[PDB]
Amino acid sequence: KKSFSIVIAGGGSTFTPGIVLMLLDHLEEFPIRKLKLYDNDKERQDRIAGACDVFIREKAPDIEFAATTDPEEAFTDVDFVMAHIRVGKYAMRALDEQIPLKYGVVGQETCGPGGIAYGMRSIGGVLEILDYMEKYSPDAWMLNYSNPAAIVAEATRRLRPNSKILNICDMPVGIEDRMAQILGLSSRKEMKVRYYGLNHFGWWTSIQDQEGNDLMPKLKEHVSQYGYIPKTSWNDTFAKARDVQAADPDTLPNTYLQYYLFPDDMVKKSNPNHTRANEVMEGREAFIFSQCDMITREQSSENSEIKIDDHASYIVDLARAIAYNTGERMLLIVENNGAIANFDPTAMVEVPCIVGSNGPEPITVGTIPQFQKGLMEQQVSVEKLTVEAWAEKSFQKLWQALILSKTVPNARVARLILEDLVEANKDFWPELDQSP
Ligand SMILES: NC(=O)c1ccc[n+]([C@@H]2O[C@H](COP(=O)([O-])OP(=O)(O)OC[C@H]3O[C@@H](n4cnc5c(N)ncnc54)[C@H](O)[C@@H]3O)[C@@H](O)[C@H]2O)c1
Ligand SMILES: O=P(O)(O)OC[C@H]1O[C@@H](O)[C@H](O)[C@@H](O)[C@@H]1O
Ligand SMILES: [Mn+2]
Repeated sequence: KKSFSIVIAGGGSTFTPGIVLMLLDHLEEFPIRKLKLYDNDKERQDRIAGACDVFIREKAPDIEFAATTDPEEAFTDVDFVMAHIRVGKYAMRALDEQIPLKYGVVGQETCGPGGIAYGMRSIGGVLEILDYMEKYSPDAWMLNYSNPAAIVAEATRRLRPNSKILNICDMPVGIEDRMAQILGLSSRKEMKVRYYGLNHFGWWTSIQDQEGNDLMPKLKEHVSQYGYIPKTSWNDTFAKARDVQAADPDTLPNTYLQYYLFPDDMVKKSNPNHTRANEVMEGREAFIFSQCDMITREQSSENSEIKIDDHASYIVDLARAIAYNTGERMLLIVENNGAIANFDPTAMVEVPCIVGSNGPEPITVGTIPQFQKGLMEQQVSVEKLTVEAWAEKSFQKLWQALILSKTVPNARVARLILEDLVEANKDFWPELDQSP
């Protein structure tokens, strides 16, 4: 029409019902002919697929829908792969959080030792799906929000350098939404921003409206008193941005920087017996990964309780920009190679890009200050050592990765944490030499 064929890898997730829903709302600006679900376990996806099946029939029945665990069925004749796989699922996420916490160290999905562990699990999963895409639809793009994006992006850069995969993250979008609310704008798309960093590790340097008016002084005065909370708890993520932002008053921070600049505050935010993976399993998981069972039985929308995930509109914005060559400016994770002049050219950086049908065209950042440089060189080193550990099957390189982390207080605690993660992750990591 032109209409696009899409496969969601990680169909038995609890995000997918929310995004099929969002994909249906965005059908005018991004039309679909085929939507397939891919997962390795049939019975999780089937039960998700039954509710998606109902949605598709209500709003756009002429879309071909199928759920499958067979790679060839899934990845043949698609234009885009939307990947949100979680190797090890929430059970491993729980351990990623809890193991470090036992030692007084930040326990978090993508930051600190929990992030490194998840990274080690994820690399293999993402490479698997990417190879299926290249084997069955060589010209499709993979839009990967499968975390932790910084480590996975470094893996693909090294191990699959020519592949059409874009690693992406919704945090900046979420923060920009709150910025737009603070400024009285109808939408974040009314702002034109400059930004640099690593994934979950960056700064806005310039924010203006379409006319070129500077919005930054207004945002800074607000954020320096309230964080990213619109006018209407010191350690809540968005409130806490106020403390992070004072480290560098000329910019505005990614909220994830709290885990690095105030690690010991964050250690005590999580219940060590009942972490965020447990708050997600009660809140969502069994909530929707079996209100889908009702929607399948009924075979209707109920005035349904599963909300439209309007936060995942950014994945559709990206697919659109590639499909119709819109040239929209978006923050993506790409190989630096000069975008940040005075930073490792081989690093994956999160920077504004003009997105078109050939992929992103990164915009130059120029020279960055010493504060951000130092922080980013340390952190990228953690991510690069983690990928080296994975590719070389090296225990030593992984230990070095933990030693380097700003969240880890010393090399002995680094080793203790590593020995515990090795044990917890035996089914999901490659076997490491020297000497687990
Ligand atoms: N980068 C971002 O901005 C961002 C934002 C939100 C969520 N996420 C990521 O989205 C993913 C999904 O999150 P969720 O909360 O819905 O988790 P989830 O466990 O509900 O979804 C994961 C699904 O992936 C499937 N899966 C796991 N390993 C697989 C494999 N090897 N092959 C095929 N399928 C596999 C699992 O069966 C599960 O159904 C996670 O990686 C999460 O970190 C990323
Ligand atoms: O704890 P959750 O509800 O799973 O949130 C975790 C998610 O937060 C988002 O804002 C980040 O951009 C994702 O990278 C992350 O995976
Ligand atoms: Mn993210």
